[PDB]
Amino acid sequence: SHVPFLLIGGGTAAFAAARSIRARDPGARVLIVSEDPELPYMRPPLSKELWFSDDPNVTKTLQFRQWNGKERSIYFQPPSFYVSAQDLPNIENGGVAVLTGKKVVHLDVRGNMVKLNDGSQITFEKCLIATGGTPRSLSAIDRAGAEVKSRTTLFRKIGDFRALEKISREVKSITVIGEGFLGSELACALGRKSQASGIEVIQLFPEKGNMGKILPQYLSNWTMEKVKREGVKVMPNAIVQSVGVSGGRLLIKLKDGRKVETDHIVTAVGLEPNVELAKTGGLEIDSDFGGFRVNAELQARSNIWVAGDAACFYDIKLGRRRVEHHDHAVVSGRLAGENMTGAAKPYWHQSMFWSDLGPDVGYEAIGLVDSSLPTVGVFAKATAQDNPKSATEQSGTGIRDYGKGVIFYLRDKVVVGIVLWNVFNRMPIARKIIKDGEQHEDLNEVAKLFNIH
Ligand SMILES: Cc1cc2nc3c(=O)[nH]c(=O)nc-3n(C[C@H](O)[C@H](O)[C@H](O)COP(=O)(O)OP(=O)(O)OC[C@H]3O[C@@H](n4cnc5c(N)ncnc54)[C@H](O)[C@@H]3O)c2cc1C
Repeated sequence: SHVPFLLIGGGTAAFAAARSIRARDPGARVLIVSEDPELPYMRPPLSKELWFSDDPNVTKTLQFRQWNGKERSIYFQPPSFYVSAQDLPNIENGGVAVLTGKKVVHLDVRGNMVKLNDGSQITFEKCLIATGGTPRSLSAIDRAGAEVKSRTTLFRKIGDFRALEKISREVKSITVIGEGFLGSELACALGRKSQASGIEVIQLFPEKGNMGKILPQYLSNWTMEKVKREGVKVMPNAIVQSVGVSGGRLLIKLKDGRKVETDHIVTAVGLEPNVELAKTGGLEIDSDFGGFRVNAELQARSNIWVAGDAACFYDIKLGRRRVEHHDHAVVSGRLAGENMTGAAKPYWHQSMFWSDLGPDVGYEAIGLVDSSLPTVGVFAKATAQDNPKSATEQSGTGIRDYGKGVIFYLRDKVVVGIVLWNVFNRMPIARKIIKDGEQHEDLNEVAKLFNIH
């Protein structure tokens, strides 16, 4: 068979593309192809809102409670929206179908055709690659035995949540490895769970403080203290020597002489993009940043675009980049869909990131953020509406004595990245400040733009 629009991967970016195509051309035939057996679902609530629900059948519905009491589904759309695969070419002025449980194992660029794992062959006219990425495993655990790995989770797709949620009510001690935002989002999840279950939740990492690769020492620490406060044993400066089983329990040997005894391990340590198809089709990978190299219009070659986590693209303001955001998967995927219908537009939009550690703490981020860069923070006492619960009350979604502040990351006294600590709805102002990029003289005056005095 054949289809005029072929989206590889069933992701957040892959969906955003199909919506944007069918908006510009209301009769288009679109076929997503998913390795995953499940239909397009957003990822963020897997580590946050789905733990803070009181329905014990949430595991089955996947209907979450936002911080404002509202309900929502993890699935982007119901299965009524989508049409069937077999009847897509035939159904007249038809919609958008998806082919679950099938992996695209070869790309023939000059043939405008792909092969699937089962031997199938689909030709196409326009094609998107939106494969996302594979979770990294810890080199300590790679070396360890077979018995050791059977108690080690990675976190990404739903099954990983269902797995760990069951494990949560079964054992006494669970250890989270990684200082990243996901690592911490998960620690605070088990933390609230621990207030009733009385289990042991440990977060350990080689870094000095929580999110210490991005946040400056003052806030990185404050956050370490805030995560502790939520019922967690935080262990900074932990370099894992070796891991093994002994006496029905895992034992983590640290390089600094300490030893940890626990029942289960979750590894939250970054993302390896799925550039597996780059060989067979002969497309270019970026050796620095990783992923598929594409231009400012997200194009790899004639008839092939790439978006989401998997896309190393060219921002003209900031330079060549690659980002693993949700907002990015959405906006990039949407643009790529416009270009597949001829719009030939550049990626002028600046993607944004957010995180929530309970409904009492929240971070917003845009641009180039890094602890290594020189940093200026401006802080002030937080008020009643400065928290993610109170902000969700207002719009109520998934982002369409100091308590709050702003952090400028800079290079030549001109701002190139921004982090916001419990300051909400002021993202459009941060976007303006990066795009403009002037020689700001007093960053105290710039902070007044985020209501910081
Ligand atoms: C727990 C969690 C929490 C997160 N929280 C936040 C947050 O708070 N804020 C934020 O901005 N971002 C967050 N993210 C990031 C966001 O979910 C990702 O950036 C988003 O999933 C990217 O969309 P994507 O389509 O590019 O990748 P994905 O959504 O991973 O989609 C890729 C899909 O394509 C499939 N695929 C891959 N290769 C093939 C192939 N060869 N053939 C067929 N199918 C294939 C994969 O199986 C996968 O299902 C979070 C992610 C996770 C996992």
